[PDB]
This record gives sequence, structure tokens and C-alpha cells, in this order.
Amino acid sequence: RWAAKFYGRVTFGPRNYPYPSSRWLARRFKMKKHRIIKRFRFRRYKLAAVANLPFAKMIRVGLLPELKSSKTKKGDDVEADLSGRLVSAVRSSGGKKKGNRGRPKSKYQI
Amino acid sequence: KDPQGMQRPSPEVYMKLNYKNPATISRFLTRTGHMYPADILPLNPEAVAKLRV
Amino acid sequence: AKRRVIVPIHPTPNYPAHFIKASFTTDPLKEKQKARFSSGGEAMREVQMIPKNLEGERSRRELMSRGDTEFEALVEFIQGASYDQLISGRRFKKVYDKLSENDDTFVWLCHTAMSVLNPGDVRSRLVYNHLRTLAEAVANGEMTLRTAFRFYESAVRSPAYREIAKRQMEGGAATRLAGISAAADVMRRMGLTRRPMASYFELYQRIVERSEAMTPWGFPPLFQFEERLSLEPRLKFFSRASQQALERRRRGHIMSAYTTLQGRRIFWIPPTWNRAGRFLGPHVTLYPGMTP
Amino acid sequence: IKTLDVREYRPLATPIEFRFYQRYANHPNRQSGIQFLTHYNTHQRFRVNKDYIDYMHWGKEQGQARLPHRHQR
Amino acid sequence: RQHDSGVNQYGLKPVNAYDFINPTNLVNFGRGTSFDNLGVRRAGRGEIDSSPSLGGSPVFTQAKLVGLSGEEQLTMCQSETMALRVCMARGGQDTCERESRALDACLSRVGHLRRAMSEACGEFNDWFIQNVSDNHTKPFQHRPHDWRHFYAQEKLVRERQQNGHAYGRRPKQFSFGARYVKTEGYGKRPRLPYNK
Amino acid sequence: MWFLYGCCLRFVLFVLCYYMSPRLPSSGNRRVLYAVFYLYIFVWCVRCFFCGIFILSFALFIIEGGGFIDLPGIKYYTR
Amino acid sequence: VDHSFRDVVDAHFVGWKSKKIVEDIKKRHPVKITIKEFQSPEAAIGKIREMCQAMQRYAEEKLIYHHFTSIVANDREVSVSFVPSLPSEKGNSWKHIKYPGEKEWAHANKRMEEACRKSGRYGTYVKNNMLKPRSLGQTFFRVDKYGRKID
RNA sequence: GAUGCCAGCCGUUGCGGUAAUUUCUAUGCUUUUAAAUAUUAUACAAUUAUCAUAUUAAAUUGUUAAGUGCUGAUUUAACCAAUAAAAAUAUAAAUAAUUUUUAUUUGUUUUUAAACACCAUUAGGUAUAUGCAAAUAUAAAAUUAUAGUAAUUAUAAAUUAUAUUAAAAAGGUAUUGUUGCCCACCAAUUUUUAUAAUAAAAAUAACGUGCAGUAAUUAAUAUAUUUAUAAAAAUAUAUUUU
Repeated sequence: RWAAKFYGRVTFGPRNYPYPSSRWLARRFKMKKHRIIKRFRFRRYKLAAVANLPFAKMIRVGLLPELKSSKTKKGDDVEADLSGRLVSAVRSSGGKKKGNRGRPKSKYQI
Repeated sequence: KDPQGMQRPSPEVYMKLNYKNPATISRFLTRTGHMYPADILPLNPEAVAKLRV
Repeated sequence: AKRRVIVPIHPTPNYPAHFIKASFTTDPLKEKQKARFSSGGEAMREVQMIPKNLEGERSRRELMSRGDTEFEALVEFIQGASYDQLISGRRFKKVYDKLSENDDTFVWLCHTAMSVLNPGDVRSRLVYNHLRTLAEAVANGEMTLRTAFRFYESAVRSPAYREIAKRQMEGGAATRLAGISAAADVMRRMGLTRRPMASYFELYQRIVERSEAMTPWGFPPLFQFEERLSLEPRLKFFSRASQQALERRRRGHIMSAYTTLQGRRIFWIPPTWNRAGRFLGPHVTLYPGMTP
Repeated sequence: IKTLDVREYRPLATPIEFRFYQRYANHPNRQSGIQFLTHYNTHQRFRVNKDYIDYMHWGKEQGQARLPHRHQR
Repeated sequence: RQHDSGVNQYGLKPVNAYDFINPTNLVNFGRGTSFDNLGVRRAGRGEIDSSPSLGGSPVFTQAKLVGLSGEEQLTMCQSETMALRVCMARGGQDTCERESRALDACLSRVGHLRRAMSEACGEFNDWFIQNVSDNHTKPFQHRPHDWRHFYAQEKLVRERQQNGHAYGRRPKQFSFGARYVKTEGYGKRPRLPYNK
Repeated sequence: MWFLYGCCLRFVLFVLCYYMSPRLPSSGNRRVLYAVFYLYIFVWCVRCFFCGIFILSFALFIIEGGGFIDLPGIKYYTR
Repeated sequence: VDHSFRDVVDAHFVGWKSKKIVEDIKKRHPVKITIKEFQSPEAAIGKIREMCQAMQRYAEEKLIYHHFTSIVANDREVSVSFVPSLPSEKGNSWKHIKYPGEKEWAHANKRMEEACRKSGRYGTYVKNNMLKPRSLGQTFFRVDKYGRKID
């Protein structure tokens, strides 16, 4: 997945440590991951990638002036047609639709 | 002598273990219909299969 | 911290370095801890089990004029019944160890006789010599019990051994009379004992006593002989305490741990008023009964 | 992560398995070990896709549930 | 020799590097250590650290086997009482008229019998300590995670069926009504993992 | 040795002389010299240490890197 | 539903605490602040007041209608009580956020001073001259390992 | 002899708290004698090695189940709304070795007018494998760190008083050891930089909310949905480093 499952070498003990990872290091790296997830969920991190882009070079939708959260920073430059697509889709993810496959609908999505 | 119960039941019991045979079914189920667990009444795997079905 | 300073006590004429270094410590993270012990003249030798390093004429004078140590120990134990002495567990225990000295050879030869299915013909001088040399070096400490038993059960006996056996034995485990006669012959040819009938008696009685146990002839190879972790001597296999198997029974006072000295207790280390709260001594009797 | 030890930790019993990892295996499904003396197409008895060993019941006749049965040795 | 070889005049004898770096272990093994019991983490009877262990896990139901304090029936005075529905329903507490002689007659044998059964279980511990107990030196087996490698087997197999991919993956929980309300075109009975 | 940029000794230029506190258990008031130098047209700032002594004002400094000191983050010292 | 805290407090706590308890006010739930561990009635009332001036400063933006009832200040307590308007009928009749005023502030201050002189006890806890070590990092002056110039 | 946590030594653990054999000086003393110091090159494993580079594998769909009398204190610890009775079946059987490197693929699924559950709360939503979505099952060169930041970090058995046996079995992130440690947000600082409300990371020793981890006050650990003053929690999965 484009997500990184381990944000850190959680499994690091002496070889033959008969477990994936000690509970200590697991807690250390769950703290790193709680920081990363709160950073993302609180700066309202939004990424995106659309067909027929170089899918590795991600799109920063949260870095768009129509969905910007900061005020003194400039998010990113994006073509107008693609912008009207994306930000309309971000608005579209603001609700889940009865009569379709449902979705996890969060406050921090809007 | 045969731990996991490969020799229980007796060959006749198989042929009499069908669907129209609650009589020979119910001689391996608990007073409520429960199977006696494999640690407890170690049955032959074929017996267990024929019996569940 | 109101930090405490302790100036190190330096050695003196009066207060020697050894005492000033063990009776005293200048680092007060050990103060008021507890009372340690150590052994000196004869306590050290008693505990450490250091045999006297022999010599020629002089050690042999001290060693020849020994006489029957087991008896003289008994003499010294009973003499505690005279008027000027008390019968002491320390005397009894010196007797007990002077009698149980040959524990090793006895537990071994009993294992050999009674735990070795089909031990060749032990009465045949071949296996008898294996037996003699092994038990001889089981006493005299040159071999361990475990390694010597492996040397016994591994020594060379007869070619086509299983094939000769399956002709003489149904289940393989032969008659033990040749074995025990061989072992008693062993300990009576080798002067393992000063008083001969003792060898046979222990060899016989330990076997008789074990004959009562469940699985009375299997031994878990670990605990069976010496190793790192062992069993308490009441639970050893062919040992002398296994019949001394019992336990204690306690009704404590309302105040029983306090009075830990009040009774008619033998004191090796007598109390003095600095630790002794109100204790009077082991001889005083506040509640006397009239009697001629 | 905080990149430096917060603990005066000093546990002293180092398992022989943690040191000599070239010899013992503490992963599950690697306890079968190195069996070169099987017949299988591997020496790594845990990579043989063939006969997964029942661990609780076998061994009455062959030592341990690892080793091959006395009719396949 | 004159002493056992698993102890020194200072404690247990250190064998390997663990003993030599942590020599607490040689002279301390629980609130019931005694210089005779050193290292032997079964110590005496009744004291602390005394329980025999059967293949790792320790034993504390030694009477609860014989039936002392486990499933007390003993029946000897019990059948007597249950019989005397007269002197069971009377002021149940006399040498009442007749049957309390027989009640104590049965109990007189109960007493001797339970003393014999208790001595049996005492010898049982003192036997099982010789010839079964590992003395806690072997690893536990009473938990489902000393059979980590027995669940690895039946994970590895279900993988192999799942094309060697979904090791440890399990079939997703569907529903109560999963196989019988869901609509036409979507797999009602939960597939294995590697189908999805 | 990132800023030594490979040479055995590197010359730099004094700017500030601020004091940093070493890493525990140690205690001191260690002299950290915030220096600079131009090299490879980019100009660089080098937070360094001072074990030498100073008699004349000389923003000529010969930073040679050393081991670790009780200060966290100062790999460079004076000659 | 009480909400107490200690005396020395950062605006951090002031902001998000007033926010917590005033959201509680928005939840019909009873409202009371108190300090019990105060170094002086003055610090106690000042902390009460910074909390109330964060409370109402938030309350006006968030449109909540709640009225204050009592301020029970004593030797051992500095408290405020608040009460919200549960339904919007009551709200609309009284679109009012009612907090005490400067008079009541100073008067309760004097009351607590009079009680604290009846008791002669001026602080349930004390800040200590014991300074813990502090390392100043970047500094143009020598400093002791506790944070005071080396002169 | 001075210095007294300071100044300084610092290859290095660490030293320096009024007697420093760890600084400065003096003095001796010491050496195996091209002097001292600074930066670099200087020889993985292969028989067993747990987080994200797979592949010889048998499997996929089966229409079953549960419902009307009556007068009402069930559920949980405490509340809260306000009908609740319910979902079992099928074996042989698909050959192995050879270049699928996009191909396929690893637990979010349609519908209450049908429910349990869960969440919010009296006034609802959600209520469970048709897109989408590689990912534990190890091919390996020391921790951290987006592959530039400090000099490491993880670890297991020693040691720790009460769970109705005829008194008996138990753990530690501490290392005289729970009045023990750590933990996060919360202030300045510093230093490098891939500057998403307020960027990210490295070091550190204030104040403050608390008490989040050490089986630890509703057990912890990984993954994920949601939640939020922070350590985290509800939830859904596994798993015992419980």
C-alpha cells in the first residue's frame, strides 16, 4: 500500500527474538506513529493521485488555496481542470451516500 | 491403545451412521446434541465427518 | 541530606586490619545489616572437608594412631551423657558423617546391582574387575558417580551381546543375586569399610527399602546420581535419610517468635545485654516446682 | 524515536538462541530446523511444502514431532 | 566425595557465563531460600518454592486429587446420614436415639481411611518429586503460546491452500444473515482469505 | 567530519563565542565558537569548540575535528 | 460536575480548560471551578479570573446562554459556580451569559482575606526557593547549572 | 601546591562536590628511543537470522432460521431509550520440471422496508469480503533519522510476601529497586535541513495539565475505522513480548 505500515524498524531485537518486536520498541514506534497520524489528521493532510499522472509524484490537495488551512503559506500550483476535479471530489467525500457502498466519514475530512 | 480414537466406533456403526439413523447418531452426542469434544471422546475422523453431516 | 561522613578507621596495635576491615565498614550503606559468620581453626576444616595433605612419618603417625574413627566418634558423642557434658547434635552429626562417609560407593553399587538390566555375568571376573576398578575409583573420588556408572554400563563384556542375551532372558532383565553378591564381594575385597558386615548390611537394606517404592527401579538420569541440581537427602534414592523421612509440627505461642531464646535452648553464641532485651538465660526458671 | 536510552536496563540472561542464531530457531514454523537427513527436496525442513508436522500428537514413536517417521527415515 | 558437586562453599557453583555475571542466582531463589536448598528452586515441603512441577508448570492440586478438599464425598458417614432421614431431620445434632452410634461408627473408619489416603498423597508428592518433576527447569506447556509452532503449522497449511500468500490471514467475519440475506452477485459464504 | 570536507585540518572564521552546557552527568560551561567559512562558492557556518587559548584577536581558526566531548553536537575543535 | 486545578497555570491550560468546561456548559451539565491548593487568595482569585475571562471570551463567540449563581470563596476554597440554560425557550427569553463583576471579585477577595486572618493560614501549598537545575543552551554569559549568572 | 560541578581533562568508560593518583602549575618521575596530535584505506554469511520484492496452488457457488398473547418493573454497577424469536449439510477431484516480473494477489462492501452489535445520545447513523487496496512470514552488512542531525539501542531466565491443599504456583522499564523510573503535549534554546493548521527531524536540564507504560488501577502489543488539551481512548481484528 502507498501507506507505510511500519513507521520505523519496530522489529529490531536480537536475532531469534522469538517475536515480531518487543513491547518497548512497539510503544516507541506507536508514539512516532501517533505523532505522524495526528500531524496528518490535524493539519488536515490530504493527498491525491489521479490516472494519467505520474502516480509516484503525489498531489497535495491540502496544499490547494481552495482547501488551504494555513494562511501565510502558499500550498501548490495545480492546473485548473485538475483542480476543479480534485477539490470537487474533496467536497464529494464530505458525505457518504445511502444507496452505494458506504464509507468512513470523518469530521477532519471537510 | 489408540489415542485419537481411530478404532472407535465399530465398522457397523459407520454404515448405521447415516441421516435416517438418529439412533446411532445420538450414541455419540451429549444429552443436548453436543459432540463430545475430541479430547474427551476421541473419534475417528471419518466418524466425525459422517457424524457432523 | 545532612550527609553522613565516616572517617575510615585505620589499623592500630590494638584493632588489627582484619577486624577493622570486616567488623567495620566506612561506607554506611551496609550499616545495621546483620551478623555474618566465618570459620577458623577447626570449623573451617569441618565445613570445607579439606583432607589433611598427607606426608611420610608424621602424618602417618597422626594417621596410624587413628584407630576406629567411627567408634571414637561414637565415644565422643555418648560422652555427652556424662555429668560435665551435654549430648550435642554436633557430636551426633560428626558421628552421622563418620558413619555415612561411604555414601558414594554404596549408592553407586546399589544403582549398579539394581538399575542395570542384564549386567553380563558380574560374577565372571571380567565384569567383576570392571566393577572393582570403577567402585574403587568412585570411592577415592577419582571418578564421579555418573561417569563411573556410564563406564560400568559401557565396559566391554561379550561379543554378540544382545544375541547371547535374547537366549537367556525373556524381557532382558536378569536375576539380581549375582549382582548384589558381586557388589558385597566388591566392598568386602576393597576395604571400603572397617567393620566388614556393614558393607553388606547397607548394600542389602538400602535395596530392601527401595523395593517398596513405585517404579522402585527407575531413576531419572539427572537426579539419579550427582549433577548440578539434586534432591534433598531425605529424597535421595539409596540414601540413609530416605527412611528418616518425616516432618515437623508447630503450635506457636501468641508470642512465639519473640521468645526465640526463652526456652531451654542451647546457645552457641550467648546473648549479652546489648542485644538482650530482658532475657535472663537458659537456666533460670521463674515458675519452679517443689521437688526433693 | 527518542534516539537515546531512558532506562538503566541490564538484563543478564542471554538465551543461547539469541547468540547462536546460526543453530537454533525461535520463529514458529522454523523449529523443524535443518534436516538434511530427510528425503525432501530441501534441507530446510521448514521450507518443505509437503508434510507439515502435527506437533501435539506425533513423536510417540520417532523421538520428536520434527524427525521423520520410522517408516520414512 | 564428601559433598554434592552442584554447590560450593559459597553457594551454587557457577557453570556458565550467566551464573558468573549474575551471582545473585547462586544464593537467592525466593523467599524460602536455605543454604541446603540452594539453587534447587523446589525447597522443602510447605515452605515457599516447594511445589513439584510436572513438565514446567507447577503442582498445587495435590490433595484436590485424592479427593481431600476437591470432591469430598467419602460416603462412609455420608451414606449413613442420607440413610437416617429420621436423625437427619430431627434436631440434627445429637447422639440422637439410635443411629448416631452408627454415624460415629462409620466416621471412625472415615478417620482412619482419610489418614491413610492423606499419607498416600504425601508419599505421592515425595515420589513424583523423584521421578517426574523437572524442578521447573523445562518450559511451560499449559498455555496456547508454547504451541506457537503448532499454530504455525495449521497457519502454514491454510496458507499453502491460499497459494502461499495469506499466512495467518483468516476468513473475515461476515454476519448472522450473511449466507441468506445478502444479494445476488456477492459471495455470501465467506471465502477463504486469498479469494477477496 | 561533514564540514572538515575531507582535509585533515580546515581553516575558518570566528563569529560568535557563545557558551553551551555539556551533557550530563558532566558539568561545565563549554566555549562553543559559532564560526563560518566560505568554500566552494557556497558559504557555511560551523558551530565549533574551543580547547585552545586566545592571545591576539584572530578570526583565523584551524578547526580540526576530534572525538566526542561532553557537549552534544560539536565535532570540531581548535589547533 | 466539578473542575478544580492548581494555582500556577499557563495560558495554555487557561484556554483549553475554559474551553473544556464551557463546552460542558453547552452540554447542560453543572459547572463549578475551584482552587483548593492556592498559595494566596490573590493568586487564587487571579487564576479564577483568568479562567473566567477565557471562559466568557470563548462563550460569546460560541453563543452559549448560562448564568452565574454563586462564588464560594473561603479559607480553603476559591470557587465559581455556573448554571446553563437547558432549552432555547429559556435561552431566547434570556440570551444572556452572566458572569460576576469587578465588585464581587474584590469583595470576595476581601472576604477571603478576613477569613484567612481569622485562620492565619495564607497558602495551602508553597513554592520553594529550591530551584531545579536548568541549562540555558545558547547564552552569551556564563551561567550556573541552575540558571543564574556566574559573577 | 593550588582549583571546587567551576576552570579544565575527554581515545575512552567517565573525572573535577575541599584531601582531584582524571584540571592548572611546579616539581620530580616514566617509557621499547623517527615526538606528540588530526583525517582517511585496510577481506559478510551461506546449517537454522519475524514486517513489509510473492508463485506447484483446489478451490468457487449451495435459501436455510424466526415470530401473539395479553396488561406489564427486564438490562447492567449505575443509568438510557422503549415489541423481540431467530441463519448448521457433499466427497473424489485438478499431475512435477521448465522466463506470468505491469499480469493476478493478502480481512473497509449492494439493500432493515429483516435483527443482533457498535457509536452517539432523549429527535439518528452505522449494522460486516463485486471496483478500491502488494505487503509480515523474511536473502540479510550496527541504533536513530524521508538515505545529512546525537554515539549508539534492543534484550529473558538472579533478586520483588498473601489468588481457601492433605503451610505449597506466580510479574517489573527497578537494579537497596514504587516515596523507584518513564511518558507525552506544555517555554525558551540549538543544528541540519525534502519548510501541510503551527512545517520534519537531533540534542536538552524550565513551568504547567495530568498520570499515559513497568501483568500498574476498564491487560498490554501490532493493523485499521472513529474520537480528541497530551500522554491516549471507543471500535474491529488478530497476538501473548499478560
